[PDB]
Amino acid sequence: PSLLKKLLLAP
Amino acid sequence: ESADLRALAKHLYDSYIKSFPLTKAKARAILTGKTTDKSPFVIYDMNSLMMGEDKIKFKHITPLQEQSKEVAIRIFQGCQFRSVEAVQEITEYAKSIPGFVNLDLNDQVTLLKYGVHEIIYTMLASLMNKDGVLISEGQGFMTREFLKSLRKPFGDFMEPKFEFAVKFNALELDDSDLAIFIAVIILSGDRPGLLNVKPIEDIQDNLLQALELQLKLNHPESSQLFAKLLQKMTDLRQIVTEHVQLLQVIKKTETDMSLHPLLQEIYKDL
Ligand SMILES: O=C(NCc1ccccc1)c1ccc2c(c1)cc(C(=O)O)n2Cc1ccc(Cl)c(F)c1
Repeated sequence: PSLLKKLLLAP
Repeated sequence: ESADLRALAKHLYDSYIKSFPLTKAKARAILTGKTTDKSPFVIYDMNSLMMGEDKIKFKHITPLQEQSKEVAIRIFQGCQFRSVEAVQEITEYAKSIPGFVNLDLNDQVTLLKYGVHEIIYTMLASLMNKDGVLISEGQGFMTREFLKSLRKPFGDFMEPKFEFAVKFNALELDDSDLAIFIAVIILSGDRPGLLNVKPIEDIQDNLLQALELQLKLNHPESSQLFAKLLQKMTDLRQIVTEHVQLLQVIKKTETDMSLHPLLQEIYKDL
């Protein structure tokens, strides 16, 4: 689980 | 074709204002003492740092001061915390750039991973004098000499950042210029591990045209400004390289230093 990916899929 | 490129520049500058709370315009106003606001608290020495230590926004289980015996560590932690927030603001701006959302996410992650450090150092220059740096959203100012006083390896930690900022600020770029420049850096097609290079360079080619149009219009008397700015891009690569080496020396050298997971993701396999 990439944290950057999580930020990217954020609203 | 001139009209569409101008709209792109406007789009980026609006997104930039939305994404980044402290702009160069605001930072320069503060640095030039042209502001309604009272002058920032100056940290130039250990006593000033202690009084202003509370001002620093370090959010954690313990207060910043109790976090380490060693002051260079506490400053280091503050920089890391700001960097984590900076990556969030950059990612948000990256999503604004047209076509960035369409690309492969893994490509989107790769571009952010290499892009972020270079963008941070670009915008850090906005906060920088030859004599120090605005910290804590303008509420404080830490002097270059004081940062240079810290024991090794920390003493040399911020100095290449200051050396770059003097040269880069001499270009006198404004916020609208920076918005496009930053967009260009994010959309570098030569990042290691990029899956689809062609769409990236395609956008970057578009951004590069908008940039040189922007620079001709905004800075007509500045000959070969576009040229100078691209050369900076390469300089930034080299700052980040330096910085990573220093982190590794800290890594093995200091047991106490702890890295945030988000940074840790960007630093691994770089
Ligand atoms: O190299 C930097 N990041 C990379 C990094 C990664 C892992 C651990 C430390 C470093 C860096 C250095 C200085 C920075 C920022 C970023 C962002 C700001 C900022 O927006 O103010 N500053 C200025 C500053 C100066 C002194 C204090 Cl105490 C502070 F909190 C902040």
